[PDB]
Amino acid sequence: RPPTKEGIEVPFRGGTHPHAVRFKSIGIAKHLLLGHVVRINLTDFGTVREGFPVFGSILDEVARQALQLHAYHTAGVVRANYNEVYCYLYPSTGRSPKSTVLHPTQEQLATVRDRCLLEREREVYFDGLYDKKTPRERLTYMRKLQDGTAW
Amino acid sequence: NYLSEQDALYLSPTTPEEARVPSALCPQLSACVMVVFAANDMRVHDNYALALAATRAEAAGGLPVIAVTVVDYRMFAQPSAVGGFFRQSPMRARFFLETLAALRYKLERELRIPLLVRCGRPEDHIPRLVVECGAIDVFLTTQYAPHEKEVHNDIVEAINQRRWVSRDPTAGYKAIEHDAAPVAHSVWQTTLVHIDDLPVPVASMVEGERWYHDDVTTANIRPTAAFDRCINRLSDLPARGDLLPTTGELSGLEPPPLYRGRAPTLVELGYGSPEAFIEEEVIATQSSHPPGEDAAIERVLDWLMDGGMTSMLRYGRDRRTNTKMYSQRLSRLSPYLSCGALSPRRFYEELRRFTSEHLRDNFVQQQYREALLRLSRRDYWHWMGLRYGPLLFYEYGPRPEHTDDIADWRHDPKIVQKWCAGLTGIPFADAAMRELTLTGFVADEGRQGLIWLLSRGYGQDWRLGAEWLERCSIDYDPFVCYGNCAYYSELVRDDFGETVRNIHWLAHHHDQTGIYVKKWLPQLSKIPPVYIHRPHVLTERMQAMHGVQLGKNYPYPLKLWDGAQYTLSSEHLTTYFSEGSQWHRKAKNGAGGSGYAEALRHGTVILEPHQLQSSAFGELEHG
Amino acid sequence: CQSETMALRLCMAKAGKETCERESRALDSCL
Amino acid sequence: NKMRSKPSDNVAWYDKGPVEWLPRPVRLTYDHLDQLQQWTMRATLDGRTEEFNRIRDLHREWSQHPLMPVLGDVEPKFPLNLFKQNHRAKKRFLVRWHKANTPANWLWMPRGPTVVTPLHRTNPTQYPENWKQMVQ
Amino acid sequence: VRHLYRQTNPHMDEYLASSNSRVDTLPVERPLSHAVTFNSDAEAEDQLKWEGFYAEPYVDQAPTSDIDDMAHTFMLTNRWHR
Amino acid sequence: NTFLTSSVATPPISVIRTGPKWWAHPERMVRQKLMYFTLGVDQLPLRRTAVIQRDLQRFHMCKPPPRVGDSTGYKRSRAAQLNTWYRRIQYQEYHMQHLFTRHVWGLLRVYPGNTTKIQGKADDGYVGYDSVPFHRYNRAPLPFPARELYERRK
Amino acid sequence: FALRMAVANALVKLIPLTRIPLKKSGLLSVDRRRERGQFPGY
Amino acid sequence: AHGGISHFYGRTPMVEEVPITLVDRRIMHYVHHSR
Amino acid sequence: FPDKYRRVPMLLKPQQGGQQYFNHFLIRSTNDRLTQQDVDNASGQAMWGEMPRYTSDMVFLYLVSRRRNTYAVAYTYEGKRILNTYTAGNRGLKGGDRGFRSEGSTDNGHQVTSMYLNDLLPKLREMRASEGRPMGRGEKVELVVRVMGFYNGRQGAVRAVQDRANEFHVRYFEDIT
RNA sequence: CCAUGAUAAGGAUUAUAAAUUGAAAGUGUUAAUAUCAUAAUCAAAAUUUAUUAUUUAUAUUAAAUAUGUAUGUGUAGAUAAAAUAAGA
Ligand SMILES: Cc1cc2c(cc1C)N(C[C@H](O)[C@H](O)[C@H](O)COP(=O)(O)OP(=O)(O)OC[C@H]1O[C@@H](n3cnc4c(N)ncnc43)[C@H](O)[C@@H]1O)c1[nH]c(=O)[nH]c(=O)c1N2
Repeated sequence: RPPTKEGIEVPFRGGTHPHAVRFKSIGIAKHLLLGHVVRINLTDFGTVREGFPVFGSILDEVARQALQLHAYHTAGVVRANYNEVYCYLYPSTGRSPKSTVLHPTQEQLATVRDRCLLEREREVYFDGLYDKKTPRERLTYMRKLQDGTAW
Repeated sequence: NYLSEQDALYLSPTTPEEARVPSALCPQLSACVMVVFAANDMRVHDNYALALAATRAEAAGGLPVIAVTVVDYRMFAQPSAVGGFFRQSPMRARFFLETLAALRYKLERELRIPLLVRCGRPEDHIPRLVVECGAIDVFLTTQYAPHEKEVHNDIVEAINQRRWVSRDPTAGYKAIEHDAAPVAHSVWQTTLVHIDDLPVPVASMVEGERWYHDDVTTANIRPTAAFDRCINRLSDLPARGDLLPTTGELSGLEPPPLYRGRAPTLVELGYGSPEAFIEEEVIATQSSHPPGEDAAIERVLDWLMDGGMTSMLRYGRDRRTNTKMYSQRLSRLSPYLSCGALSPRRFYEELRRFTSEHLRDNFVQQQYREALLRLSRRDYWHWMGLRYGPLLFYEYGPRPEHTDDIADWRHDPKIVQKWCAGLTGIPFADAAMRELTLTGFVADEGRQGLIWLLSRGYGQDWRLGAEWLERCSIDYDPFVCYGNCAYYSELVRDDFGETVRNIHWLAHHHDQTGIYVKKWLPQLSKIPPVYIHRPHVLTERMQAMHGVQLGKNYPYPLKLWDGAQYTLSSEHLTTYFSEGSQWHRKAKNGAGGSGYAEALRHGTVILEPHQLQSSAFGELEHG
Repeated sequence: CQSETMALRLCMAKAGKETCERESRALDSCL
Repeated sequence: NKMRSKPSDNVAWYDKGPVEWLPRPVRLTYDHLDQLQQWTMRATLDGRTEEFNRIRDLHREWSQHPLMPVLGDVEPKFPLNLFKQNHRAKKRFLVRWHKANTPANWLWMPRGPTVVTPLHRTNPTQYPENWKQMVQ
Repeated sequence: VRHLYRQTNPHMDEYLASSNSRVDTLPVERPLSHAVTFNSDAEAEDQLKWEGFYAEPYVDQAPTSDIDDMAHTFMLTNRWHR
Repeated sequence: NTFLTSSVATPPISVIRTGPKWWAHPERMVRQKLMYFTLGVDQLPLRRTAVIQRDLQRFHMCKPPPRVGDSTGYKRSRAAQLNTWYRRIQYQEYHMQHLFTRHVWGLLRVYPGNTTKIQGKADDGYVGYDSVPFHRYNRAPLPFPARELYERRK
Repeated sequence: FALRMAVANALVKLIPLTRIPLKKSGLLSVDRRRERGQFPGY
Repeated sequence: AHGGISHFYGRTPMVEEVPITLVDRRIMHYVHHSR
Repeated sequence: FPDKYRRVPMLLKPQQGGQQYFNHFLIRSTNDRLTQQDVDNASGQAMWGEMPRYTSDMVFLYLVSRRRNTYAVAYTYEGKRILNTYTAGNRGLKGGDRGFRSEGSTDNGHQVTSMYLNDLLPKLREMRASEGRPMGRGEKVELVVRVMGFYNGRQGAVRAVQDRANEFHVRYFEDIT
């Protein structure tokens, strides 16, 4: 078979210093030039409200480094899990040619952030009451809801 | 006789009331849109013809959808061109009929689409039913193989010309009597990469597997959601409930209405003396193929889930190695892809989704690329068969320029009998033949070994082996099968491709330990792995120690070593097809079992006998 | 006992149909 | 839970030997023994010895002493794997091996006209029903 | 310190004979020769070893390369976990 | 006979390994001896397996002799040879029992269990009143008056 | 086995010299084997 | 040159004139002793 | 691990039967010894040197075993290649299903050498017949075996060449380091 | 809302030979769980709610209301168990 490029993943964390963000963005641009599809995921960011601005700043840094290194790529839809916020950057390789550095707009980022915040809030306030055991787990979850720490 | 009575019942000038599709009650439902199903597609999930018919009916209004499937009666009971082998052996025929029943259940119970099953000549049955039903659009797939391309062309011509058929003679008629200008839409849906999307034209395509893989790297694959949406919206279209089966018919208390159709059986198709077609051997494999579409989807999901992706490439290798033919982790999806129950686009989407989900692993992309490479290899064989055309099925392959070293194709009925019965001396070839004859499927390495051994190893004609693999393998695709047979018989000698390897090389490479041979022939279990793949080398003491007596069980090889005429006699070289053999004592009258001229010996309905077939039968009778 | 072992093993190699109980007894006695 | 149309190993072979290999269990009762005694009495009173001759031929064919196996000849055994208890794999291997080892392919049993059986009468003429044919 | 050949050999019709003059497209091995009489020891012992006399009756259900594959997989697992 | 339901098949090694419970049960062995005797044929394999089972059961309690003293080169091979020879004799007896049971069934007009073959008059496995409408292993549909194997009278 | 043991003991009581053969043949030797008692766990 | 007298004909350390299985086993034992 | 029959007495494991026959056997033995004594009394009353010298018909066979491979080649006295080298990778045994450890094993070398010799014999006959030198009805070709490598496949190769001694006759067995 | 106890899993080895019918089952810890001595806002009658070891083909609902849906050649992967009046 023709050699498939490895689907690399670059970890990120809420609270990374701008020097580390710059270095990781440089590495991301390097791998995009090499042709690897990269994945950017924020692991530890607390609530989804505080994890989105840092992700946007990371996207801006990656965009600047890609503009400097001539690594044109397209960013996919930003998907926020409960624990992480992740996105996929696809470089110009094979079937899909990409000649420009493309990033989601702030309007799209705000819509995604609102949707994910609603999803997380609805999940914590509704699903947890039913997805666990009734005699003890349900009572503990009700205690957490009363305390306000159920999130 | 069954074909004659079917013709006299349906293809009759008057078309009696019993064999007449009931008229609709609402005037709008008088017209409808018809679809033709065939052996190339028995699915309702990614059928381009079905989606196009649904869209046409939606555009026209409340136009009902009707489905017709006419079985090719010739393909089930007519003898092979060379050697008189069966075509669509009962093992394949049962699977085909079960898949047809599954498709009918899917259409009539889930989609509420009445499917009408007919037996006889497709080119006669289809246009007459078009005229009787008054269909405006007939949607069907494009068959491009001999005995299918010609029948498809005849069908579309007769649909365009509005031709009725009566089958006392071969007679056609105009549409003035029917006791709207219909149009036929032929769509291409067989290949994984749809035609007109290929990066290079077929005519100017360079003959090369690796070249086609590099082309499919750039080429795109059509999605399935677009057609799934049309299939889903098909349910909102009104349907003619009078054509649907009733509860009694579903329970089987009464036979289906005569205008609907009756699913044929083995005896009705022409298979005689079934006792001679019962292979009493040990089925070492532990996996089956449940016929159907939902079953195929479930099999795909289970193969993806249970870690079957390692069958493509072992983890962390990046280089193809010997396969494990004894494993159950292989994707046995070739029957479901050849019969059209599973669509290549759906399988590709499943592979892509699985790879994306497990992309965190650093090797799933290589396995996905290997699977896509195999699908593209199937498409490449389709394209090469289309390029070769009728030349693919002639002697010495399509290209005589590569056959300088090939002999004159010495043909021996007894040698072909032993080869097709698995009575050779190579354990790997014997095990592969046993698996193919019992299960109806064997691995790629087994197929390569069998075809090479018959064509180049023994000097027999390659068409005999190709037709025997057609008879046995339930996943028989004409183009893929014949192209691979030609390639591995050293007939098509395209460079920059897979090397043709010896049967001994395959045995030493893919079965070095001998698990596969010791599992499919457990009487050889005691032979050490050093002496397997060559048990004839053993002396009398060694064979008595290992419990394998040559001549008694597991006879001597077809290809004796140098000499072996002075140190061996008839006591050691035991015959297997003489007058007093078990093979004669079968069929409850005595003609033989499975093998050379089996259609002539057992088949009830034989059409256009040949001088070679008659001479072979006479020689078999004399011997 | 080299001689007894050699005799027993020669019997085993040469005569697979019949075993030498005499040789086996000689071996186990000399051992 | 899953439904499989796979032919299980319990498929019988109705063309290898008078009794199908891996035979179904049979229950022979004293009622059967009494019926057999009555049938034999009636047959011997009528004088039809053909069935007895056929039974004797079957016994002569299939009732010969097996041969002494040479040392090293033993039935294959299942390897001791570390993957827990492969009970199903062991059962499948054993059933497959015993299905392959059909009675026709039993090499230890001397069967056929070539072998000499110095324990049973060769032909029905030697049996006491032909006592008049061996006189003086 | 041909016709005549088949008439003469009725059993050979169902088999094939290789040419001793030149190597055929399908090579077939000849039976090996063993020592009927041994001059000394360590000869019958070697013959018994090569005849499978001391070979375990256990049937190979998994290949020996499975352990190597598992070791390589574990190494790569540790590598990507690092 | 009186047992007419579906039956599973077991390897002969399993029944041989079953000692004086089913295979070596004295009452069953006496029944087999009576079956041979009423047909007027010798019971040589039955007597061979009988003496083998008697010798095995008499000393099954005793502990095996020390294997260290026994020579693995010769004694273990001899023991394996004897065990295989006994197992083959028991296989022959088992086959003879099944064959003669089928023959006596055919003579006495005894309808066997489902999917049971009686050479001479069934040849493919008689099946009747089964849970499955179709004949197993043959896929042949079955009538309601399953099969009259023998003549009506008596 | 229980009947045989009882008869052996009766013979030993009746004729004292019969004690030696029966004892050497192990007919008065009782075995303490006992079937497993009832238990809902199994 | 691999025929007749060869390059290694003078550089052959061990030569034994003629079964040869015993000779091979003895030579392997001597090599094992050396190493 | 524990004893299965610990609860059965030793006198019952196993129980010795036939006690009544011992006295009769002893008396019979005494009588037999007495009559043996009686009959005994009655009878009493009544370039040069150890370097091998080659021949032009002898074929030089080279067997080179490696750590994970093995090779068998042959050459005529003139120095021509009778047949190309047969390797484990050429035969396909190195491909897998046994592991890298099994590469260059005793059995692997044995089967590679056997295949090479079987393919060599017709090629050797054709080569001999090319120059008008028939082999004859009885094939006894003299070969000089030269073994190199000191590995497990060496024993298999020498066993394989020892096999088929009717057709192949070893004249000199030399080792090369 | 009491966090503290039990339990699960679960192993150890001396009995020569004669006599005798005799002279023969033992648990830490790691774990999970819970109803007890210890820290206030809420489970036990109105139960759907999915909780491992089940009756397969000659005859099948009468005493507290006591089961109408899985025939398909008995055909996967994993999991558990024993040398104990039985007969490796
Ligand atoms: C002599 C001979 C005859 C045939 C064939 C090969 C040879 C040498 N083949 C191709 C090959 O044998 C077959 O595709 C696979 O072995 C089927 O096994 P799996 O389904 O496990 O393949 P696997 O698990 O890889 O399935 C992936 C799919 O890719 C395709 N594929 C894989 N290998 C292929 C190959 N070598 N060539 C073409 N397509 C391939 C098939 O559609 C298959 O279902 C074939 N195939 C077939 O579908 N019908 C046939 O009638 C024959 N006949």
